Amino acid sequence: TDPMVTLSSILESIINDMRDLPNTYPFHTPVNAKVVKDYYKIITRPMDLQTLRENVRKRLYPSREEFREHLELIVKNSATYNGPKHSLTQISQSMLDLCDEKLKEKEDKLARLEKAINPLLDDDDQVAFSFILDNIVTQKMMAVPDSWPFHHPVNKKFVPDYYKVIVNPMDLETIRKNISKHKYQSRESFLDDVNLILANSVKYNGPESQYTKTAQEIVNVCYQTLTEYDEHLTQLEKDICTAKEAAL
Ligand SMILES: C[C@@H]1COCCN1c1cc(C2(S(N)(=O)=O)CC2)nc(-c2ccnc3[nH]ccc23)n1
Repeated sequence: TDPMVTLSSILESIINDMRDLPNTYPFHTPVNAKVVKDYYKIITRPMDLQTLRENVRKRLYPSREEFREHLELIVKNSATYNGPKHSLTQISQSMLDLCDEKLKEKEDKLARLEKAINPLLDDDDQVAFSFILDNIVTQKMMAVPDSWPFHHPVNKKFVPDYYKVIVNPMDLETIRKNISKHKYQSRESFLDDVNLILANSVKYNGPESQYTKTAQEIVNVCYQTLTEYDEHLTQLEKDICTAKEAAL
């Protein structure tokens, strides 16, 4: 019994339960951008329950976390466009709350399916590797003075032209999310994402900007810390590759 199918049935059931909450209809289908004419000038990642359900049916979500991240976009988008206390945002939050209740009820089953879909989520070398990477991000990289521009995705509401310049955005929160999902099996992919932050700062702010000097320091402290842990990380990467091959 394909665990991806079972998982998808649980996620669809959660969508059914949130669709049934009061006043949720404005979130059942995509915003009509020909009626809400400025919507895409403000919102970068539109999401709604129908798109979410179709993605569940396409087997696009191998775990709770990718599903929840897309569901959370509904709330974040409403908070940005409608307002943090707007009634619509409260309604969307009520759906995220119901999702979290249901995920809590089924966490052991969901964990088992997730491990069967991707055995690396249960591999102690992958877990230790991701733990080290997360600590580099939170304890070294986010500690660079005035690194705040790079901690979270740019909000197009506050920097309206940002995404006309930066089409491949990256930030430390997204990296932490990638780490939490165990996206990185070695330092190469992690450094691809770290360096994208710096490349985007060069492109948007300029090579001589103070923003770019800060981003350069973020990248440099990443290299310095990876070098300090090189030998353990090398052991973890070798054993992760071996686990990955055995999962075949
Ligand atoms: C564009 C600059 C330089 O490159 C990197 C991004 N960085 C940012 C990033 C962010 C956010 S966010 N969630 O606010 O969008 C924190 C994640 N905000 C601003 C901002 C917002 C309003 N007024 C501003 N004046 C000067 C800057 C500024 N700038």
